[PDB]
Amino acid sequence: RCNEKKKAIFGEDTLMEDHLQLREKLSEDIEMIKASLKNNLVCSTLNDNEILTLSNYMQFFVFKGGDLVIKQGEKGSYFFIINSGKFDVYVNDKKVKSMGKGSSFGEAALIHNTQRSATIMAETDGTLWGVQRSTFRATLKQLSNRNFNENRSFIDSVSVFDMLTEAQKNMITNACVIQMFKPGETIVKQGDYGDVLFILKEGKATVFINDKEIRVLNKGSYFGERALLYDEPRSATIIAKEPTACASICRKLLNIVLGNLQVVLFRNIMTEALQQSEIFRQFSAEQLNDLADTAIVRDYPANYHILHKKSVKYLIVLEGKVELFLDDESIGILTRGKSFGDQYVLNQKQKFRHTVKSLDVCKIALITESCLADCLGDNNIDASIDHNNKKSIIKKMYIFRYLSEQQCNLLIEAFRTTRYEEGDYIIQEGEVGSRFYIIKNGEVEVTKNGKRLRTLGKNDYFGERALLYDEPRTASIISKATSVECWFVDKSVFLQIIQGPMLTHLEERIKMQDTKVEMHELETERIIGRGTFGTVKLVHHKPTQIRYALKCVSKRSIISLNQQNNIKLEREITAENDHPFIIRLVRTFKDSNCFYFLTELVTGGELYDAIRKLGLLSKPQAQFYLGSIILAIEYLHERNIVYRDLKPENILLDKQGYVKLIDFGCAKKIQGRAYTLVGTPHYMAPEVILGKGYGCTVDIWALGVCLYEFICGPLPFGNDQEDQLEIFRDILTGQLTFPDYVSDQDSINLMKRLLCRLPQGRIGCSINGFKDIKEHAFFGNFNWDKLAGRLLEPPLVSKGETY
Ligand SMILES: Cc1cn2c(-c3ccnc(NCC4CC4)n3)c(-c3ccc(F)c(NS(C)(=O)=O)c3)nc2cc1CN(C)C
Ligand SMILES: [Cl-]
Repeated sequence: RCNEKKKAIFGEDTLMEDHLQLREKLSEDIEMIKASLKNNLVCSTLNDNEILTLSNYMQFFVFKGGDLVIKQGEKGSYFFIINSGKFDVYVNDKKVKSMGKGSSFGEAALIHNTQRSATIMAETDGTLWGVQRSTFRATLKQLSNRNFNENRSFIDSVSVFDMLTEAQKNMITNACVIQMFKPGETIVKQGDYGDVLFILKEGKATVFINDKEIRVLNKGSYFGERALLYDEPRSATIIAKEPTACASICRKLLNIVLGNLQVVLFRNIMTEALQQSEIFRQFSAEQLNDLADTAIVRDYPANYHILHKKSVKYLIVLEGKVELFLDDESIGILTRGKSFGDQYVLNQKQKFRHTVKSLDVCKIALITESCLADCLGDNNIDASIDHNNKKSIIKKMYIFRYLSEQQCNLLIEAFRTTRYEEGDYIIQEGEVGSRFYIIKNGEVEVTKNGKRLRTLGKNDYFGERALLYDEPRTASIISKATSVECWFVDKSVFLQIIQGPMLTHLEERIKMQDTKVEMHELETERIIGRGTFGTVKLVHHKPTQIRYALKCVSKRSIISLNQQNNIKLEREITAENDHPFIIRLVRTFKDSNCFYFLTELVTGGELYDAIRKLGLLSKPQAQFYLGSIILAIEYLHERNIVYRDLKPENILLDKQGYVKLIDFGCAKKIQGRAYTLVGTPHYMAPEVILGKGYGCTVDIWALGVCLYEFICGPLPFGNDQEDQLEIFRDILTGQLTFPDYVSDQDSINLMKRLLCRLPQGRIGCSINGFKDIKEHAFFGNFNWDKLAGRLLEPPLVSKGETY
């Protein structure tokens, strides 16, 4: 007898298990299910290979007349196709319809669990085919996901795509079209100027040059690489032997998705080469791409003097080998991808002393003096490169990165230099500072109260708070090298450049970011929102008198829907968000009962307050708000975050009239494709609903909806409809129309292309990303640079604090 105690172990989906009975499906069972599924809202887009798979997961069921099938107001789950006899409906126990062999019912449950409207009943002893949501959605998920991964390996095995980046490969993976060929079908004909790459995923095919067999191709063989790059007649006539499955990529779709493939590939090769230099590693992706697009590419025979004693400043080896010489002394051999000329890039006036001589047959990219000048937009290469080095340093900082171009440049031009002896105090703990520093040469030691904190060196920076506040320095900065040089700018110069609204924004933000807050210091003025899941309170900080917003969320509500895993992930997103048009989290708080999120207080209303006051927005007003939302979404998409709930309800306005995005409940860091069905249904993208995979592109659909609301007034899909089902139907199949009072062709163009159902044809979803939206004619007169910088007068300045 051991004296330890051992504790004990522990709706509409229950009734169906009773009726199930395994049944080997006949030929004409599959053809009825093939015809019934093709009439379904979700499955009509699918092909015969996919619908047959959904057919095999269908289950046979057995009933007798007078039985229940599905109650009203229930948890929805099953969808049925009738196989024999007849059934009948009841709406509030009031019979409506009769359904024999062929008819389907309960489709709404496949999309999402909604309350059942009616109740189907059995007239006679009749049977049903059926399937659950969980199974249906997972079948769609794994079919489309395996297709994606299969097509991606095809991309990875074709040599012509080897130099595409990861992101470029995933984008063209979605452009793959699967094409079926019967025995004896010719895939390509000799002499045809084709523009399509093919691969054998499964099967075999025979190669005929001049009507003579050459070989047979097996699952893994591909052909047509050169048809994606050049207009060429096909070398052979390939013909299918057995029933064979080919993954294909057309050039036209590749040019839509990716642009010119040569241009994209060369940019990658050159960008990798240029980034081996410390100089070009601080150039922008646009600048490096411009050097790639404009570089001179030559082929040289062996033993050729490529350079000796023109205006060439940089030289990259694409193929082969060259040998570098200073006068008569070999100094090195450059292989594939290596390069030379740092010295001459930096000093454009310096005489070219070296000579480069080819060792074998080679291909070389040369960057001339004028190639650089064009790239930089300036004949002063030395000054521009230096100007750009400084620019890339400060654009990594919040304070300077959203300033206009002109402001950023003026500021850089105003930088001045000073030198320091080792052991000199550049900054003294306690003194009221007035300067911002960037390290040019050497190193420095950060210290507080004697104890050393860290070391900084070339291109690090310190002291930026002195631009915004008159306050004591919290650390000393001591020189830890012989002759440290710093660039610096005075507060007085900063204040001549930065105008009022942006300064206010920065003043208020860095303060409240950095001041520490414990829960017990918080008085609470009032409630300012109660969205079921949580409660939001305007709160006061006793010591500083800074106001905040505390959002309180009960662990009852969090645990209730199995969101243990999800509230952790939301915290990670919310904490990292550092953008002017996205809400800034300060910190979080734990508890026994409720979680807490402390954020800046936004004191200028909701976006809906603005569009009720303004009505239908003019071009400049819609530009401002959609433009502002675009910048926040772009920001998130660059962090691989998809927002998933874009709608005016989730957009506040600050006291200066600029937007703040809130509510990251539906947001997630994308890891390949997503499938979870999440969002507000009026704003949800077709591809979310169809369950075959989506990414960040869904937020660009929502942009389309938003713009439509702004210009047209009502929503474009399901404006009247309360029924979730009929909203999704209008989204998937409904006609997009525009009222007669919408008079701007460019607005309509943009709205149609944002609301394009298939992501590959959607504006902003190509390789260029948001650039295509930003450069759309709708935005033709709109200054994106002044938007981020708070140099635009917004549509509606909030007079007083409204709640
Ligand atoms: C009106 C409203 C405000 N918030 C906030 C919120 C956030 C900051 N300031 C303010 N001040 C009120 C101004 C007039 C809008 N509210 C917040 C909010 C506060 C703190 C938070 F941590 C969050 N969560 S998060 C970081 O995902 O945006 C959200 N939530 C709401 C909800 C609603 C209700 N609905 C319009 C959606
Ligand atoms: Cl100072």
